[PDB]
Amino acid sequence: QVQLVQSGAEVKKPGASVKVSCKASGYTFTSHWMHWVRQAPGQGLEWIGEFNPSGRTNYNEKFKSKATMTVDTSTNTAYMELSSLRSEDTAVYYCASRDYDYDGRYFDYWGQGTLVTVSSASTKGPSVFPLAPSSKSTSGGTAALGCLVKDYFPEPVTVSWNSGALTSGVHTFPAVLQSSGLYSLSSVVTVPSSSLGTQTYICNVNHKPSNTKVDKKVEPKS
Amino acid sequence: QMTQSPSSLSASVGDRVTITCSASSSVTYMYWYQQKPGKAPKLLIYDTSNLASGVPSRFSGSGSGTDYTFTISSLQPEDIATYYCQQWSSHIFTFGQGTKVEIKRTVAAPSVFIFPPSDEQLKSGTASVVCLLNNFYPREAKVQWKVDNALQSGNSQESVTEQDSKDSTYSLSSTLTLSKADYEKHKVYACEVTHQGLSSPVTKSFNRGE
Repeated sequence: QVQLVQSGAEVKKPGASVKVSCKASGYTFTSHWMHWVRQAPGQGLEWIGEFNPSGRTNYNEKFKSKATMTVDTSTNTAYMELSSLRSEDTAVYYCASRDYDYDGRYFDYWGQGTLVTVSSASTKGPSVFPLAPSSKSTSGGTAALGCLVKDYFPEPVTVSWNSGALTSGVHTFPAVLQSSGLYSLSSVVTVPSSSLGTQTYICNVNHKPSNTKVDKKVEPKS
Repeated sequence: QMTQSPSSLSASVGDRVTITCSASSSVTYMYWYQQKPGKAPKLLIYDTSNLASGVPSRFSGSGSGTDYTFTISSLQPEDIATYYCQQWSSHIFTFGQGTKVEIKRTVAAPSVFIFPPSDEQLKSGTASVVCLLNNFYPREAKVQWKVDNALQSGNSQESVTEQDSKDSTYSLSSTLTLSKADYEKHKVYACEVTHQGLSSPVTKSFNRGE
């Protein structure tokens, strides 16, 4: 399968610079343009520009002063660099490619996006606490359990259950911003209450801005 | 200037959804992208009317002069998303403003669950108490936190999921934050849930330390 893998989310100080990377796998990608797109939180899509490896670059006029696109031909990695960062640069940045290949098949591929947060505040990894199943979780032969993911900065956190093996009945809620200036979210899952004695439930919490991954086993309390 | 319309819409499963974009020029084709929440945009229509590879048949696109149309012929639960048109014009790609597509479905009552704070969190200084409202419709819901029959305010926050891609329901999480001292000072902790699908407000509670 063909994949574009981007560098992880990062907090950066105002005035500083950041360099997002986009790594291409499964396709040659030498003779195709690489697009960069931004999406401010809760906003629409804006095209930043395009880069040709085989070595021209076309820029959107608005992003001429702020962005620089480069590539590393040996590693299959496209780079986009944002200079003199301000609060208005806080956005998900995507790499994308759309074209015909050698065989004349039409493709469109996107990276997973990179949330650059511009803030003076330092990164902080989450504290993870269980949301234990109980008699107050039994509704009709099924029980709810979860993980509380507290006091991180910045966004985002991703959560999986049992390393991705548990997907059904999972709800991971949007983060709330707390009075302290730190984010908190919960992730929950409904399971059979007959599984509680035998099945193991672990939430896998990833927070790339602080380079932190936390696994937390969620058990019924004694 | 590119104009996508409407900004949002709600329809039932099996309904025809119609979205429009009006463009500056007709010399380049129109593209249509689907963006599901948390995910990257996914191409559905290229060159005005060509289905992208793998995309279901219920999706189509057309154009006439500077007026372009995107149609979902039969709305499915998994089709909830924000849709964007895109066109190359005056040396750049411009996206439309977007159209949020939502599903109207039957009323469903929330399943309510309450979670005491963990011993680990509590003894380190703070108690977060969590009320969970599971798979309900419509979106509007009232969560009231009670501590020894006293109604709380200023000390809770909540969030709601995007509409579920399978059953078109919403889920809600409410967190009541207290200091260790304030938490250990009281016995009965309850969340009271008001929703259209419940014939009377539903309370879920626990007594501290049992």
